[PDB]
Amino acid sequence: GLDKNTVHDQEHIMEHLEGVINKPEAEMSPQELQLHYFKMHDYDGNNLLDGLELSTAITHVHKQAPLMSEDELINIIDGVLRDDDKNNDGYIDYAEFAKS
Amino acid sequence: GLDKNTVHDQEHIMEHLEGVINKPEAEMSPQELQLHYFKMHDYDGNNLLDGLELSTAITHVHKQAPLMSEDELINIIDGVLRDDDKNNDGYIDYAEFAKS
Amino acid sequence: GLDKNTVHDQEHIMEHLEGVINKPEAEMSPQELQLHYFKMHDYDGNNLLDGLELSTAITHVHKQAPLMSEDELINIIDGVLRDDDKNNDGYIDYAEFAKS
Amino acid sequence: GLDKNTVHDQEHIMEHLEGVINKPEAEMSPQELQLHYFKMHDYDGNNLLDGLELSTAITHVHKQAPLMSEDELINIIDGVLRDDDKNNDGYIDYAEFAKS
Amino acid sequence: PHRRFEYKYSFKGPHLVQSDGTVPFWAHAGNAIPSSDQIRVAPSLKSQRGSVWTKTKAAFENWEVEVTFRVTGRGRIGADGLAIWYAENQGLEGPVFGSADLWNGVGIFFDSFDNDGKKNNPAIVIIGNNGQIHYDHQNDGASQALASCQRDFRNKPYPVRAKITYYQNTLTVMINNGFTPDKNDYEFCAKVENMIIPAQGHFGISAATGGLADDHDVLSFLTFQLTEPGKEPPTPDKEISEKEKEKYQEEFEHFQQELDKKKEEFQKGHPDLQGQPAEEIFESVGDRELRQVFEGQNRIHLEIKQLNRQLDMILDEQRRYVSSLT
Amino acid sequence: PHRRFEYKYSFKGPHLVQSDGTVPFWAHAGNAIPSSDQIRVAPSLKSQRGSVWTKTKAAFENWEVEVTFRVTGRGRIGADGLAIWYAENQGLEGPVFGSADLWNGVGIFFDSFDNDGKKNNPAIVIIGNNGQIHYDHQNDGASQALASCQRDFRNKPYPVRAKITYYQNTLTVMINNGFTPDKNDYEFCAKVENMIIPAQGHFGISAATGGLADDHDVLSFLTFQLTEPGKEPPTPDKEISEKEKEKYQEEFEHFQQELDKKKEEFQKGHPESVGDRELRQVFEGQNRIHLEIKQLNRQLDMILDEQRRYVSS
Amino acid sequence: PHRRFEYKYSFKGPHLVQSDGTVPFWAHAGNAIPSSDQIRVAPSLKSQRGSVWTKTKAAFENWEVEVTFRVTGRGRIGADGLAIWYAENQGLEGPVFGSADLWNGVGIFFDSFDNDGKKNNPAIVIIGNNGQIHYDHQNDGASQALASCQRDFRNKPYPVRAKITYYQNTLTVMINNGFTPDKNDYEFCAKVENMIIPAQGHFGISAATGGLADDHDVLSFLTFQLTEPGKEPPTPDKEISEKEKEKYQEEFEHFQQELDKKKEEFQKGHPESVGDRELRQVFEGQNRIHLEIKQLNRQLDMILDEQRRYVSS
Amino acid sequence: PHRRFEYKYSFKGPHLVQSDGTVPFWAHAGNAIPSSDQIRVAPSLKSQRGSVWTKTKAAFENWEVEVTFRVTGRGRIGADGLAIWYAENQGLEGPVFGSADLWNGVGIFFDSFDNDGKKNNPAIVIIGNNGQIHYDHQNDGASQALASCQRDFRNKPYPVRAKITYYQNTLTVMINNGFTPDKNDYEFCAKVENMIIPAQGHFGISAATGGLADDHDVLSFLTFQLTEPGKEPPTPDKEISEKEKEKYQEEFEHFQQELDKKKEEFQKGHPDLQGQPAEEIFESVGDRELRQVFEGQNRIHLEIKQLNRQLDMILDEQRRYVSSLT
Ligand SMILES: [Ca+2]
Ligand SMILES: [Ca+2]
Ligand SMILES: [Ca+2]
Ligand SMILES: [Ca+2]
Ligand SMILES: [Ca+2]
Ligand SMILES: [Ca+2]
Ligand SMILES: [Ca+2]
Ligand SMILES: [Ca+2]
Ligand SMILES: [Ca+2]
Ligand SMILES: [Ca+2]
Ligand SMILES: [Ca+2]
Ligand SMILES: [Ca+2]
Ligand SMILES: [Ca+2]
Ligand SMILES: [Ca+2]
Ligand SMILES: [Ca+2]
Ligand SMILES: [Ca+2]
Ligand SMILES: [Zn+2]
Ligand SMILES: [Zn+2]
Ligand SMILES: [Zn+2]
Ligand SMILES: [Zn+2]
Repeated sequence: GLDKNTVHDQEHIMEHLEGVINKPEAEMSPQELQLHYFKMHDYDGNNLLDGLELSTAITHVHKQAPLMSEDELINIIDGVLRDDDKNNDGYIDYAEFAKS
Repeated sequence: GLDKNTVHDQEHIMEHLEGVINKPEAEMSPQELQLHYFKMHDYDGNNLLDGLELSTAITHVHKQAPLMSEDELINIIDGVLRDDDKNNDGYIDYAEFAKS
Repeated sequence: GLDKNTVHDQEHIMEHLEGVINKPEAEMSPQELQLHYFKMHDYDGNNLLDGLELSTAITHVHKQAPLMSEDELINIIDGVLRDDDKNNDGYIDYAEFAKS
Repeated sequence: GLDKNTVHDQEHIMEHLEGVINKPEAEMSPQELQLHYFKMHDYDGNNLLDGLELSTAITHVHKQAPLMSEDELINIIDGVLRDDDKNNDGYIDYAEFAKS
Repeated sequence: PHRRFEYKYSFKGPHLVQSDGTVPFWAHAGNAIPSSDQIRVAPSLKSQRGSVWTKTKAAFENWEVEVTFRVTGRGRIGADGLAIWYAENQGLEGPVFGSADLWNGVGIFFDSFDNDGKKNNPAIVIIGNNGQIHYDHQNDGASQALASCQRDFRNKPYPVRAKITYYQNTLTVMINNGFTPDKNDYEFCAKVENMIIPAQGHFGISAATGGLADDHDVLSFLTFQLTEPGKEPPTPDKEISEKEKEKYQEEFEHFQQELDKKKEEFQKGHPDLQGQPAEEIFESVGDRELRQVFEGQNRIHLEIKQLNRQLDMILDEQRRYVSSLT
Repeated sequence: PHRRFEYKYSFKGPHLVQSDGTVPFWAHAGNAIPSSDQIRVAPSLKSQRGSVWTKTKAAFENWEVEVTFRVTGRGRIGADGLAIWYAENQGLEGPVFGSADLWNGVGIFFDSFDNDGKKNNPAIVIIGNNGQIHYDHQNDGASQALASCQRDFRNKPYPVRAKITYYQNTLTVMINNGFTPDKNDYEFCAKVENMIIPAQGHFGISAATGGLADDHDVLSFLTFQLTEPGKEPPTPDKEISEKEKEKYQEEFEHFQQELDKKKEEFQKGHPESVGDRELRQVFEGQNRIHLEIKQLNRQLDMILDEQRRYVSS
Repeated sequence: PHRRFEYKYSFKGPHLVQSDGTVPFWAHAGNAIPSSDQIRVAPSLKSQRGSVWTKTKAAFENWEVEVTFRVTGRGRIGADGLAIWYAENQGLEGPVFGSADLWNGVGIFFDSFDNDGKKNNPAIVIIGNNGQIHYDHQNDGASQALASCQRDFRNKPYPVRAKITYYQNTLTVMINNGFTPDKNDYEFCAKVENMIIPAQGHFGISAATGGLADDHDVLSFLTFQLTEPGKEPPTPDKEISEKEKEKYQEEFEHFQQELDKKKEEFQKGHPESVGDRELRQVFEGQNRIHLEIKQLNRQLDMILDEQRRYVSS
Repeated sequence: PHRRFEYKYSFKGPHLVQSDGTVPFWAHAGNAIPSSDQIRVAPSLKSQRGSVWTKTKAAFENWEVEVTFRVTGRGRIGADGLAIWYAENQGLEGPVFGSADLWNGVGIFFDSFDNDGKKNNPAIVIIGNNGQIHYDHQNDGASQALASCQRDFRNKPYPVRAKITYYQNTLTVMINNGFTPDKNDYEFCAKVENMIIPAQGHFGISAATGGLADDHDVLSFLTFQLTEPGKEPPTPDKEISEKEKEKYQEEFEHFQQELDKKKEEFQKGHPDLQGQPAEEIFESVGDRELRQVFEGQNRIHLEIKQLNRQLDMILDEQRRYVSSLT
């Protein structure tokens, strides 16, 4: 549920960047790949993550496994919004995302 | 399977003719009743019944009952075509229909 | 050159009216067919004949013959404009055309 | 009719090459002169002269003189094709052109 | 030749589906939506694949297939398109117009998207296959095209009709392009001579949608078995007589005319019935764009009217102020 | 007011549906086809009825929903049409625009077919319901219409946008008619003052198809909880210092510029149309003319009030 | 002023050419193709030059010509272009827009190709000539241009109309750019004051084609002699009585109505398109918007002068 | 097969016409305008008929004809269209695409107007005739159509190329529709098998214009005589040797590369040369209409700017009047 290790993963963002980006780097900074993760999952194009974008970021199939229940996803997203969001806008900004 | 009592039924064609023609008069002649039965079930216009029109004429959705199986329906229509159709055109004409 | 007999011609206006009008009349008044002649040769659609429209009305081939010289046409049209036109607009109106 | 003196003429191809290439140097080699003659008259690009390109190469519009008749032109081109063309393709190649 | 209507390999409205929501004698898979009047083989969403195949195998050496369909799009480009198959096995799902590749039979592809880039599509392509030859999806099957026929079958006012006739080892495809309500207006499209197809196979229809989106509806599918012109047993013993025929067809006609007369006075007897036009359910894509452009100008007219009213109000106010000063 | 985006009562693309074939936090019933980029509530077949409702109920007194939709038809007449519901319970099936009759709440109807015959369709009709009344289907609910509007939302070049705001017991419906791709281009359509609705209810959408047939696609649905500026409670001592925020954001912007450079260099490293661009330019020019005339109207209002104040002296 | 239509210096359809293949009272030279409904002065072939001039010379001091033309090209660049000449003698051949250089008179040039490179083409250039000067072909005559204008007259939906008026030693050029089918819709383009031209001359038109190629069609050419209202001489005692004129005209109108009835009855007795009608409606709506904004401008000018007069008190 | 270029039955640019204004070895009649680069067989005026025919008769049993043409119109409908003939006599003038009726030979008609009303044109129709059969002008020759091929050849960015091959009594028509600058991109259009044509006849091209108007230009016309694949006399005695061939082709290549190098430094030596683009001389009819609609909106913008300037002026005048009062 948006763990520090899940965000700080060098290969998940590399797998996302395939096709759109043809630049396989050797090794990147944890903050660099975290910024890449933040930019990748903002589908709407507004630099403002919300609950739906986080739900897409957490429960996408990749490449078999049982999907997570809706209650667990609701609890995880509610916890993320409660902990990280501070302006109570319903959106997660990178200023609010910098904590984790 | 296209029984003599089935075509000679006033209530069935009275239910069909409701709405389209608002003339319930009295008991109808058997030949007139058979002519109405033949004309009401030809959903296209060719004065020619076939297998699909007969299948619609057998498995009604009238106001419950289990649907007829495919094998029994196939056997019924094949028997009707074998007995009534004589020119081997695949259609049943009123001259072919009047035999049974 | 726009003679009284040339304007008062039933068969010429009948030949013009073929195809556009399918109403062959038996006999028409001279003023009636003269109005038909005036309405036929106003190609521009303004109820105002000019020199060019009269030139078309005089030297059209119909159904072989040597075409009239430009000097003779100039003289005829200048004479018509001098005699019939009174407002000096350069156009021949039916008010000005009623003299001949 | 494609004479040896005609292809071996400096003034003709000097007139042609004016404008396109601004390099009048000196007297040119006969083989270079013949190569320029062959290349300048192929208005398409195929390295292949034919009857129409030869007809243009014979009846110039240079700066008077009466135009050549059709029969003499036909005879000249037919003679050139009969003598020079050997593969019977209808075209004259540089290998076929170098014989005469 | 002589044609016999084979009902077991055919479907047709206006009662296409039963109470179970399935087409009788047919099996549908994918994103196909069978309705009571048509089968929407692939709807207008992204990446839709649909197929409807015969449950039983056909055993006619000479056959005729009449297909009535519509391919309707909001734009000027289709997405993948339609396919009519006579295979030996049911493809179900796959990359070839919503059906599996490497088929053993004949397949008539109605391609509406030009994958190769020659701007020759939409087109009808007749392709035969033996089982091991693949289909080049990105080249519109141009190398394998036995017979291509450049026909535009999208966004037509009337349903497009196709007649595929396999007779004497000749496959003739004749297409009514759907400009007239007349059913029997088949113009020639393509022909393949001396083609060998499997002796028994399944009929099928399939459709697919790609990046763009089209609605691929099939209104009817009629299968006729064709017999040889001379190798037909007459068998006149089953026929009774011409006297009974003469006693029957005229009373049939009398019933028809009497029913018409008995229906006419009650058609106008209840005037609550309402009708709809026919031209209003057709508009070309360019005509629709121009009508949208014209529709977008009403806002400008309304705002100019508001401006004129406000300017008139301020003019009258200025005049009344001048009058008040005097 | 202040808007908080509620994810539990919202859906949008481009990942609208998951692998299970169900919209997250929503339940669809009928002929609705939830796709990955839109929900086709009722397709262009005959007699189609579809509904998509929230699984859970709402718990806010002032709210706002932004709905993006398309109604595309083969002809110039339409089906029954769309409806956006704030009800008390999930109907999920019924004869009122694909949803149940006798509801308790508000329903905004987008009617495309003129049953009454007054030539006032397509239209937007706000209908409230206390729980016991039948919707007049054959008269477009003209008798029960709390308010009404008249906009054409079919076959537009761009998606039609609707904003429905329940604030201070007033319901406001503002519609971007779909001639411009701008998201915030709403124009006033209808308003109902002093309307009471249940304090908790289900948000839903539904669509129905009749003799004719339109495709009723829903591209997005976003629900915002609205709180009053006076009622907004401040929660300080939780945010980080503004200097740290600026230090983060400057390198965020620098790294997004670097990302754009990388994207461009490896889009060019690794290998619209005429007429469509011309049509887009035509519509942009029409929008520019409309905006300039609106500015002229604002300037005329300014000079009008200036002249009124001068006269008042 | 008062206008008298001179037929000797005019041509128009739909019977422009006679059976002899020559335009009456006009002489054509070059690649001009006089057809029955227009004159193609220079077709869309490479290096085409055409001219059509009057056979006789004009004998009026104040005049006016209305020229209807189309310049249609396969591409977005144009040929050399059109020219309307009032000269002293028929050039009929030459390198200046298909007509002779070193002319004595006025020439209105419709240039479609920018030889100078200032991106100021297509344009309308009025050039006078006393008899001895060379037209700067490679600079569009910018040095010799008495006046200039800048209108696009190529590939318009409707024919482009031009009105050139020589009145009181002033030459005025007004152009209907061709977005409306109205004949009298001219907009001001250029004006030259105090210009002297020969008292008698030839009226001509010409067109030339260069590396690219446009079709230069002339649909009509009407020449009006203009006389001053003060100089207009009255000639009474020649007209018939006004009562007789009314008696004639009432039955003229009655008989033309009867003719319309007969035409309709035997058009129905004896037996445009979608998109084209839609485009016509689009252009009509654009013209309506333009006319309404022009009316608003007139009203704003009215209130401006009213406020100025109020301030002057 | 082996193909020989017959110059006497061909014409090409960029010197198509001589100083006399006539096409060599060809005779043109009607409204045909031969230019130095193309022959405008029928210009874009009303009721134009044009023909260009071979002066001499051809005597090839197996031949190939390559025709490059453009048919360009200001609208979306053509007028009458084009025709390529191999007759026995010169038609000159007549009602069949600008040429006489009742011809004895083959005629490939490029019809751009749908006279019959089935909305199947533009189309290519192969029609043979023996001398007594007329041509139905008002039915597009549908009854006499030996082979029809629905191809749109109007308003294309590149010239349309047609290859008509009469070989072994088979007439194959293959058409490059003119979307690419590549010359050798011929796609299949139609084929007639076992057709008898006169043993010797005149080649010809003709075009006609009706109520509407198209420009019918022919840029080139190439005639090739085809010999049998095996019945070709080799005659190797006239060939000298491969040694002279090797001594010639490499000095030809050396001359070509030396000329390129000697031309490159003076191509940039004089920078006064100017060029033109290629896409700018193509625009679709609908795209042109939309661009005209967009062009018509500039007047509204200019008038709104004038209105805004005048309203600002009156606002400043009102403010200065208020200041003057105070
Ligand atoms: Ca976001
Ligand atoms: Ca936030
Ligand atoms: Ca039937
Ligand atoms: Ca039968
Ligand atoms: Ca007139
Ligand atoms: Ca007069
Ligand atoms: Ca060559
Ligand atoms: Ca050779
Ligand atoms: Ca394809
Ligand atoms: Ca293709
Ligand atoms: Ca309704
Ligand atoms: Ca209504
Ligand atoms: Ca110029
Ligand atoms: Ca310039
Ligand atoms: Ca035709
Ligand atoms: Ca036709
Ligand atoms: Zn991932
Ligand atoms: Zn029943
Ligand atoms: Zn006459
Ligand atoms: Zn030379």
